[PDB]
Amino acid sequence: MAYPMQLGFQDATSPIMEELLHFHDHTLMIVFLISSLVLYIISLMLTTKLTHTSTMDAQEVETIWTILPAIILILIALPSLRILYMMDEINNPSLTVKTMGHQWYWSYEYTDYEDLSFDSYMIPTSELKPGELRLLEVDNRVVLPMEMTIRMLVSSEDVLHSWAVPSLGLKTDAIPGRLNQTTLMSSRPGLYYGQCSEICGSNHSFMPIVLELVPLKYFEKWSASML
Amino acid sequence: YQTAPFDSRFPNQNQTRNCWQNYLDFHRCEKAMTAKGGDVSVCEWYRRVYKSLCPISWVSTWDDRRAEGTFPGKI
Amino acid sequence: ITAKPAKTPTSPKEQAIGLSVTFLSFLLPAGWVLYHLDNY
Amino acid sequence: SVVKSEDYALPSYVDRRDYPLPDVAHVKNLSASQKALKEKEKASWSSLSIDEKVELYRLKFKESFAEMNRSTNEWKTVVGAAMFFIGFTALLLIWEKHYVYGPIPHTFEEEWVAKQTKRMLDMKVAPIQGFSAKWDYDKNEWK
Amino acid sequence: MFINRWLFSTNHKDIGTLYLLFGAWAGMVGTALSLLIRAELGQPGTLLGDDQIYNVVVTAHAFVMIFFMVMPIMIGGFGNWLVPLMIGAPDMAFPRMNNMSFWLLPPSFLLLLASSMVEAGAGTGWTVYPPLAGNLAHAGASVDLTIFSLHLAGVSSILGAINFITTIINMKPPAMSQYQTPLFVWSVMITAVLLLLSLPVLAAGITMLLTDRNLNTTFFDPAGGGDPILYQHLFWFFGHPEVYILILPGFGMISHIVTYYSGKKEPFGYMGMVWAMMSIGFLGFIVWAHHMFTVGMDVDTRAYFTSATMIIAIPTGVKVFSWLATLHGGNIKWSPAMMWALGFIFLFTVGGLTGIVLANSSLDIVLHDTYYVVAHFHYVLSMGAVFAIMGGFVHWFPLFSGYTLNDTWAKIHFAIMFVGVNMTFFPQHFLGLSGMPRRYSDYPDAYTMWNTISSMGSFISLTAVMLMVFIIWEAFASKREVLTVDLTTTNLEWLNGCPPPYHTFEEPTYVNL
Amino acid sequence: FENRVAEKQKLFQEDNGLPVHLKGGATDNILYRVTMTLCLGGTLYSLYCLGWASFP
Amino acid sequence: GGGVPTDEEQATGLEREVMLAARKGQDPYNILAPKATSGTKEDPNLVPSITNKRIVGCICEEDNSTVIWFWLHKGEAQRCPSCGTHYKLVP
Amino acid sequence: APDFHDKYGNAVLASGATFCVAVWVYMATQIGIEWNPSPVGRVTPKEWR
Amino acid sequence: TDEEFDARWVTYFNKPDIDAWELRKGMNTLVGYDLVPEPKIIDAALRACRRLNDFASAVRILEVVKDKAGPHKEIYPYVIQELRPTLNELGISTPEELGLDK
Amino acid sequence: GARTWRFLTFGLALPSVALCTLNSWLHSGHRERPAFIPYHHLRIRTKPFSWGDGNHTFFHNPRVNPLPTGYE
Amino acid sequence: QTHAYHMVNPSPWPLTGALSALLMTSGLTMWFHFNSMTLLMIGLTTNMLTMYQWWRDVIRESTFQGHHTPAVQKGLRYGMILFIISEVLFFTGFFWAFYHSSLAPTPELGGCWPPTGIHPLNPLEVPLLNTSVLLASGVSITWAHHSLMEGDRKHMLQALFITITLGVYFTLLQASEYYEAPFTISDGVYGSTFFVATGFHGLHVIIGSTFLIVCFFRQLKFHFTSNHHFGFEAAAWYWHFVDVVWLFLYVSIYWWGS
Amino acid sequence: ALAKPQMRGLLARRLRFHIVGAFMVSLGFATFYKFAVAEKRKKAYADFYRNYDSMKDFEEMRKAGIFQSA
Amino acid sequence: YEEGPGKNIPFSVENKWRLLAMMTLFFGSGFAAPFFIVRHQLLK
Ligand code: HEA
Ligand SMILES: CCCCC/C=C\C/C=C/C/C=C\C/C=C\CCCC(=O)O[C@H](COC(=O)CCCCCCCCCCCCCCCCC)COP(=O)(O)OCCN
Ligand SMILES: CCCCCC/C=C\CCCCCCCCCC(=O)O[C@H](COC(=O)CCCCCCCCCCCCCCC)COP(=O)(O)OC[C@@H](O)CO
Ligand SMILES: CCCCCCCCCCO[C@@H]1O[C@H](CO)[C@@H](O[C@H]2O[C@H](CO)[C@@H](O)[C@H](O)[C@H]2O)[C@H](O)[C@H]1O
Ligand code: CUA
Ligand SMILES: [O-][O-]
Ligand SMILES: [Cu+2]
Ligand SMILES: [Mg+2]
Ligand code: NA
Ligand SMILES: [Zn+2]
Repeated sequence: MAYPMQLGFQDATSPIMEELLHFHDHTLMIVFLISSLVLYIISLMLTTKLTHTSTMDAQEVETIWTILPAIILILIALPSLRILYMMDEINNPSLTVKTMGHQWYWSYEYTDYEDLSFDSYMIPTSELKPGELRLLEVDNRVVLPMEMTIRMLVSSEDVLHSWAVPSLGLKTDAIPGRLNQTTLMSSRPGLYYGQCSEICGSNHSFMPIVLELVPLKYFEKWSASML
Repeated sequence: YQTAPFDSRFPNQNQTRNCWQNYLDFHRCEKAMTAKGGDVSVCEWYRRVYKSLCPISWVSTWDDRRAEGTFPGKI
Repeated sequence: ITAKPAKTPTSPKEQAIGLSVTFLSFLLPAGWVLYHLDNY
Repeated sequence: SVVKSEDYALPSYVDRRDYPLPDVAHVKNLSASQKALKEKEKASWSSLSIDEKVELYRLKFKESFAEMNRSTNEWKTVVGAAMFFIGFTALLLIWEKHYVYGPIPHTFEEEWVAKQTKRMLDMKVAPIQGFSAKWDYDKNEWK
Repeated sequence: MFINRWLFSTNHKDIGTLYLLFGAWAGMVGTALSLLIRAELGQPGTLLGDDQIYNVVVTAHAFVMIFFMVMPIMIGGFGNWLVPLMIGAPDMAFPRMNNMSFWLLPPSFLLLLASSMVEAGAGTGWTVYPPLAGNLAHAGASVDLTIFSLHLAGVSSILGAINFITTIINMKPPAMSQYQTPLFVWSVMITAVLLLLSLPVLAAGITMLLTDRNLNTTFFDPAGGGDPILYQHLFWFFGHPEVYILILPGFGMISHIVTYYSGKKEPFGYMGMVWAMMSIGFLGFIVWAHHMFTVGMDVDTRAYFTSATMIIAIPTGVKVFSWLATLHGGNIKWSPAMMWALGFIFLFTVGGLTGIVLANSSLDIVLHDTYYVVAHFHYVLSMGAVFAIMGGFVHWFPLFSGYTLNDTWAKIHFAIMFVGVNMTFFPQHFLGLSGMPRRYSDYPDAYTMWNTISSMGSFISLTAVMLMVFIIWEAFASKREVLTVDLTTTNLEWLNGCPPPYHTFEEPTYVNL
Repeated sequence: FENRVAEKQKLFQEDNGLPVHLKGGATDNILYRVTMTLCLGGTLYSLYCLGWASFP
Repeated sequence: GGGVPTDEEQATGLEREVMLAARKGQDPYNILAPKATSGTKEDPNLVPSITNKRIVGCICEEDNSTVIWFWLHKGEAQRCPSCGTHYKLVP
Repeated sequence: APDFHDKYGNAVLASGATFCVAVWVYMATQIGIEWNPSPVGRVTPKEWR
Repeated sequence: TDEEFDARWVTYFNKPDIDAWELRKGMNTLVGYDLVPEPKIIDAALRACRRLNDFASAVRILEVVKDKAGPHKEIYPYVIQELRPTLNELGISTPEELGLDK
Repeated sequence: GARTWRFLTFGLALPSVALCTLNSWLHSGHRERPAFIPYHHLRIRTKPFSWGDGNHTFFHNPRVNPLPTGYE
Repeated sequence: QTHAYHMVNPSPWPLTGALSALLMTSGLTMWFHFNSMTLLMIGLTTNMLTMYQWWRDVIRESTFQGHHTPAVQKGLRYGMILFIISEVLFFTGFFWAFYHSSLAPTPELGGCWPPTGIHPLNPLEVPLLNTSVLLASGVSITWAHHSLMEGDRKHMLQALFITITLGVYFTLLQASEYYEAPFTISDGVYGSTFFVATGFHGLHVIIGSTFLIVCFFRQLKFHFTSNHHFGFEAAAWYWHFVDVVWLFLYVSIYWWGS
Repeated sequence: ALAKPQMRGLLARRLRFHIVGAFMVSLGFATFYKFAVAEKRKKAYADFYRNYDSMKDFEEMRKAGIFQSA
Repeated sequence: YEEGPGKNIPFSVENKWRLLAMMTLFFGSGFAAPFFIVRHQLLK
């Protein structure tokens, strides 16, 4: 999760989110450099009493205007598209979990072996336990095995929602009649939070996601205990 | 069996038809096997795959409709 | 641009009046609603 | 030299450092003495007095380059007034806080935040750079 | 007389005036809605109610700012006043139909306010996606009144686009080619072509929504074999062109303002400016699914939309660098309108650049439906479209009215609004990178500092809006009548005096070949 | 039928100061008054219907 | 097989004025672009007007995108402020 | 002749700056706004379980 | 070339029957360029002013030489130095001698 | 010319209409209605229609358009 | 003036048109949610009055007052082309919805097109007849146009009457096909696409037929000259548009979609 | 007497000089930013994971009481 | 119709205090409306 006065991304929990951090660093360096250059040139154009007001020839300078931006966009698109295809690559998941959005809570189905399903609701503020996070905790966490490739399938049984976990680089819309796939692989155990990311009515702000990453053996005993 | 494997027929984020096809395949195999008094165990792979991928409410709805006579897929 | 001097000059005091009336026309009605939110 | 609204389609006078010789003289009507001065200007300019030369300048032009290019104190008014109105804005924010906003959630109480901070460190929130990375788990203190 | 002039108008300048008054009033409604959003957000917890009242305010904020403030001011107001004057035309092609484009807007706005008054309002987002906007999750009249409001706004703009394109094509002096028309005029014609092609697709989509809600169709309802994602494609096929519609007239104004206050006779690189606007217009039709990177489309589709969206930076760059080259060597007049335009060049550049970050699908996964999007679009809207509107308003106010503003007051106004909008939106980049979602009435506690600061900036912008009303009052109060305007030889709209007569160009210009 | 366009050209070009929507004579005024009465009356009725629909 | 009126027969108002003027090679309603003279003081461009001033636009060189605009007044020929081309009003 | 700025500019700049600083410092510090700064280097963590 | 440019402008101002419109068009065009005009061009323009009995425009031309130099404070005093013989011959007072730099 | 387009109207276009009118006349007459099956993707009702009893389509034909509960 | 453009007399019809749009939209809201047709019927009535008086005044301005110079007529040509382009893009949305749903039929339909339980019309029966009818009407209106250009009153009237008759035949055939169709607008996305796309096209046929009828009565009254008849040109351009939309509906929905 | 100064092209000379200066500064900033941000981040992640023990981290979390499942 | 400054507008600028009232009502009504709509929605 986010921490107070945060400026940038949540720390990466997955290799793909690591990749997104370094791609963002690359792209933000370009954004800074172009913004700074435009501001500097504005200041340069506005700080001289020297004048030249007769017609100026444009075609020389428009070659620079267009080629250098074109090269910059190629230098953004190459790593961008490398990551887009890395995300898409065939990976062989160990586990499939489904999530169904609802107004206003998430359900989870783990149906590779046994009929395991449950609802996951926000903890009301007035019920938080000392040290728990307002608007982010849920009664029943999405327990999952660490260090394993997981297939998440996302749908909805009512309006649109969208199932997000920033520190894993995940956001997949929850659309009724559709079954969207993403892959999740945590490098670490822990608790990883996210929030509904498509306007869905009265309690959109209040249907969070908590993943609870643990070793396979604990996941297996939890799974058995939830039947 | 751990979960449903990658299927080159359905390589994209939209997995709806993967769920649907495996549900159809299971029920078509089940009808074929029951008709001759064959063995439904031969249909098991499709059962495990659709159970892995398919939302419980989609399976429940489709099962209701097959019983009601309103299932719109061919079995 | 060039222009004539004002046909009807608006003195500092008159500008204070206009500015104060303008601001109050925005602030009082919104202020009244937001003050009374709990009541609603 | 009085400029009239109904003159808008006629050539006009401008002081602009980029248009040094405008389309008309600043003063078109001449008194008897000014008519005599424009006659004298047809003779050697060495015979014109400094005053006469300044008067000829002032018939042709309104402001000199130095006058038209002068700096002003306007920045002080602009900056000070903008700061005034930004300060006025804080009054609206004080009003809002006092009359509109109720208490914020109990999770911002000091003891809650101290417990929440420990639990974030126990779950290793942002342990590479953002948050737990700044805690020394060996010394039990912030780095 | 009063009815005949102001309700029965066939005059481009009076209709322009009506649009500017309507847009000004709509700006106040939009500013109030903005303040409600930032009052809700300005401390943790709940101020007004749950996300339904909140997103009614957010949804109405966007519709009012876009359809009732920016479009009416830029196209209806500056367009009607300036276009005929800049081509020497005696009025628009269809001067009576022009009046109906204006009069459709009060009823459109009435339907929007009715939508918020009945039931629980349309808390849908300005995108109006189903199924939240459908008859189960939004039962009752609110969303249908919203649809009808967009129908009337749409008809208004389509008829206006027909009017502009016809006027610009057909009513120039016979010697004037399209390549001798001012850049503002080009910006309007291109905007009008975008309107013509995009609005009818929105109309189709929202009509499908209406029929799903009222006639038992299932375009967007999977139970009938429909697809909520189809509505997204139809809305965005409009909505991407729509943001180019919102900016293009602004780019035209900026070109005029920068040229004027640089003391230049012409913008740098005229034909490159024309090329850049038509390229932006064209590219703007082939990129819409960059609003859909998280819906589940195929990877190759996401790779295409990433790449086609980024391409837009090339023509847009030519414009920015050409504005800089127009300043270059200028005799710079530090007017209030120049300050607005210099703010626009820089702040629009920053917003455009954050749009380029968003164009990357892989990174958009994490940025989508967060405040990073909200930061991008308010840099190009509150610091771009609005900065061009303010620059054009203070530059042309003496034309329209015959009166001068107090330049010192107008510089104060710029300075306050500059601080307020940056304070409001700069911190929203941090909120978005750190994962704050869009359309939330409340946030986890970690997001408090930047939400607080952003709400304080919204109050500074409120002070600027109140001050602008005073400034307009002071100009009409004082009656400083314009005398001489510089650079009329390259600014035809001023050559008839301030304000120009009711009828201009009754005798057309003489232009030879 | 006979070509009576010339007689309508004379009527609509009469130098009587009337706008084109009223230049055909008294029938035009009647149809204008009916149109504008239904529009303005209907608009007031729409506003009444909003007041009604704005409460439960 | 007849019975459809012609423009000669039935055109009226301004439309008829434009059609009769075109037959005579005259352009009182400014449909055509005027052809330039050499534009010297001896051979100025002649600018018709129904009043004592008219706006000129000067495209100084072929394919310039910038048009130079000014009022031309009854009296002595005036010059384009950009290229010095002469124009003279003919009311 | 001295204009408005020559006469009042210094006073407007000094009074404006002084007012602005004082009222923003008051609003920031004296009325119970919760800024929610970083706990890093500020908060002593406390047992919660 | 620079010499060709300067010669065109000297020739322009040296036309014996240059009229007032031509004097103003010349100076208003020249000050659009990225240069401070060479003394030889200014000498020719000042002599045009004399033929046109226009003392004030001669003074204004000296002001616009100073203005076109911008922050390069060395240029104007150099140009005045080079023009002193012509200023003395024609009785042209500088802006500074007239107090018009205040 | 007019003469050529009249020749096309009476020699090609209207004969074609007459042949298609014949073709339709010949293949008209009521085809047997298919068994009613209450498929969930058909006979959609998410809101009553704003006419009649709310449950009849605008050009309801009792012979061929079953209600959600079957043929009338 | 010494230009050739039309300065229009101040007019009430823009405001009555705008108010008619408020009354129709608020009236449809009242009908859909408050069980009442009153506002809607007032709006439709005011809309019809507005359209009648506005286009009446355009006829007065042009046939009777001579304001349509060549420059004004050229503007009206651009205006009508641009209006038809906007109408093309409106139908493009409905074709996009049709191809979206039929190219990727969802499991609810049976995963097939046409859906399970849909029995399409035979495209070789009344839909083929409707195709011959609108194509024939394109031939007849082209005859009418050439008759008018050639100064032939009687043949213009005959050809335009035949064109209108065919438009009315199409409308009556389509009304019968709607009543006989065993599927309805509530029959999922097949019924939705079919009836909304063909139904907007039917409305356009009715609008185009009405426009042709106005041209018929204007021709009866000798308004058009052999060289000046833009209302007839515009009606013919609109009518070709209606035919082309039908050909795309026929190939897409009735034939390929069957 | 005063020397003849450069009189021609002063605006263009100023522009050339400052655009080169802006290029040289942009290169300096890309080097700083590579070092202060991008490489810093690559090194922070590489250093964190080099000897990272996921099971030890889990045991710390478990013993702190954070989990529902452990 | 009246021409010139102050006459090509649908509102009077003849008296700057009547104008201030009219401008106050005009801009103030638009800015107040969303607050009264919120009030209306809260009182249901
Ligand atoms: C005026 C309004 C406007 C404008 C003009 C733009 C312009 C652009 N926008 Fe923006 N955008 C919005 C208004 C606007 N946008 C709105 C309202 C939304 C939210 C919709 C909603 O969901 O409600 C949004 C959403 C949005 C998205 C979707 C993000 C999401 O929902 O996850 C994306 C995706 O690519 C995007 C991209 C762009 C790009 C690349 C541009 C480009 O046109 C920018 C081009 C400009 C430049 C690049 C700067 C100038 C260039 C240079 C100085 C040259 C050198 C530069 C480079 C080499 C890079 N916009
Ligand atoms: C001969 C063919 C011509 C048909 C026209 C006849 C009557 C109504 C007018 C239709 C206008 C066109 C489209 C509107 C939407 C739907 C109607 C579609 C065509 C039609 O008539 O469809 C019927 C349903 O009508 C229904 O629901 C009735 C619906 C009546 C109210 C429609 C609501 C209006 C929609 C708003 C229009 C918005 C447009 C905005 C313009 C855009 C801004 C630029 C089909 O009958 P059925 O019994 O379901 O099936 C037949 C079974 N035997
Ligand atoms: C149940 C159905 C209800 C729905 C409402 C609509 C119903 C009917 C509308 C039918 C359209 C009738 C239009 C009549 C126009 C008559 C005026 C006209 O045709 O005017 C002409 C100009 O054209 C012009 O304005 C051209 C004007 C053309 C525009 C018309 C196009 C249709 C607009 C329809 C509205 C859109 C609805 C779309 C739904 C999504 C006049 O110039 P000429 O002909 O050259 O004459 C002069 C000569 O005499 C000189 O010698
Ligand atoms: C987002 C835009 C809004 C920005 C904030 C506006 C700032 C507020 C301006 C003042 O508004 C007023 O505030 C008063 C309080 O100061 C209220 O009086 C209320 O409070 C008084 C003090 O208790 C009582 O005497 C009154 O009866 C009572 O109505 C009054 O109604 C309200 O109009
Ligand atoms: Cu669920 Cu937002
Ligand atoms: O739409 O950016
Ligand atoms: Cu977009
Ligand atoms: Mg989304
Ligand atoms: Na809140
Ligand atoms: Zn010229």
